[PDB]
Amino acid sequence: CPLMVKVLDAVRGSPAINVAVHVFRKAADDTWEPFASGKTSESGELHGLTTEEEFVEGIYKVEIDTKSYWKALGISPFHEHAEVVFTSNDSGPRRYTIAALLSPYSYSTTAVVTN
Amino acid sequence: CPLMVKVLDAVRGSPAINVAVHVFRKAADDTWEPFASGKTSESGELHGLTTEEEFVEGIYKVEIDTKSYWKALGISPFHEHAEVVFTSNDRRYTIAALLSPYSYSTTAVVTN
Amino acid sequence: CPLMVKVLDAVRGSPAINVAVHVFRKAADDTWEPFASGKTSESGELHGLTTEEEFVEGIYKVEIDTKSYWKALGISPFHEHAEVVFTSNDRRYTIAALLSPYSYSTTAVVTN
Amino acid sequence: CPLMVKVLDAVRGSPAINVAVHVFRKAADDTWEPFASGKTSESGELHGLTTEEEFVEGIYKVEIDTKSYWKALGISPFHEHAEVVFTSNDSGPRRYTIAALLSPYSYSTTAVVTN
Ligand SMILES: Cc1ccc(C(=O)c2cc(O)c(O)c([N+](=O)[O-])c2)cc1
Ligand SMILES: Cc1ccc(C(=O)c2cc(O)c(O)c([N+](=O)[O-])c2)cc1
Repeated sequence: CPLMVKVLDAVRGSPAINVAVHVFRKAADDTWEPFASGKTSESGELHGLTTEEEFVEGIYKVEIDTKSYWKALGISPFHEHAEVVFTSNDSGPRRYTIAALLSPYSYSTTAVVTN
Repeated sequence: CPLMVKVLDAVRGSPAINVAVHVFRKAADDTWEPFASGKTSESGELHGLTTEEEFVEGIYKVEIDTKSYWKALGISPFHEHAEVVFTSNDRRYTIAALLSPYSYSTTAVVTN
Repeated sequence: CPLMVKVLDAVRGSPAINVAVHVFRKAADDTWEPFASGKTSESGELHGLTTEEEFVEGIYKVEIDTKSYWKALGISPFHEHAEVVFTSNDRRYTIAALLSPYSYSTTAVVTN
Repeated sequence: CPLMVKVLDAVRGSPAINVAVHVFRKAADDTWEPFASGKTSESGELHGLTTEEEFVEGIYKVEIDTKSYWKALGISPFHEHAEVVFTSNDSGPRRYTIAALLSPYSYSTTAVVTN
């Protein structure tokens, strides 16, 4: 799989488990169409979202349902979600890890792109 | 102004100057309607986007054009932009973003 | 003042108020000598730690007492403190720290 | 191993490879004594620093030589290093991952503590 999503919890110091993740691809009509989704595992990781065959160059959106996660922990959050929007680029083989570190009023995201 | 946006550059250790910022508000038909826009100043700050009267309850999206920023510095970054989406239930909101080519962070400082 | 420290709370979305900050400078014998200290204000900012004349070239450590901050809020955090160690080769330095119980970030904004 | 260190590069979007990492334990004389060290792998990870037998409750410092890393990339950095100082706590089994995300003028660190 060319795309992994990993979510961590900065309040509890733990993987963020059972977080819903939705991936969209930008369509020619310039709207976001759903592509793949899942929930993070006990390790905070979400594997198997797509395939090398399916994950062609394009503009993608990864939406992480952070609000439902904090609501389940009883902590008032600021953001409705975390979005990561990026253009994929075939240039040799590549794997993308989208990692997000969550706090109730802050999040960070980084992309680790490896061969 | 109840909303201010501050953008910093974690590569240069400087304010991120002249960054385009667009604010949208979700309408009754669930579409994103344009609300306000501007550019960050020499201090990295964008003041005066809206007023207390205009900034009613609702769901807002702040879109920071980080890609154009990095490309102007010769860097091809990962993200198309940095988004912040939030509900206002009411206060002053500062939306701060810290930028690197393959990472960004955003935090909200909400004071009264 | 050439050095200002700003501390924010990523759980509450607020400035981190009354946080203790200690600054050290490395001496010729490679020991850390105390240089200045203070507490963050209601804005999360600590101004006036030093002066242009006192803040000479050298290696500095800013130690932010994040543990006492979280414990006062009922949280047992991971880190004993947040450190920033840097060389001044000269300018205004803003050292900003964003705090969560098991994570912190720090950035330097260096302007002229 | 109860302690892992992982370092990522936010400029290149990659693991931070060959970064030196030094671990110290606070001694009774209240000075930092070296305990373990190594360099990050191609995955940005440093495994095998210590053992469950050796890693007793105490105050630890993890020092990451970020300055040498940025100097090797030709990018002027702000920090001399990144330090993570923490007290370990036996409370059921525990593994600590200390993760650091590096930029030339900024770094973040988080602890992922799992069973
Ligand atoms: C934005 C951000 C900053 C730090 C982390 C972070 O702590 C982390 C931890 C891991 O175990 C790990 O494998 C990765 N990774 O490979 O992306 C990141 C995660 C996200
Ligand atoms: C996500 C993140 C992390 C760190 C910063 C940050 O470093 C920062 C720096 C400032 O000078 C400053 O005035 C503020 N602020 O007002 O909140 C934040 C900004 C954003």
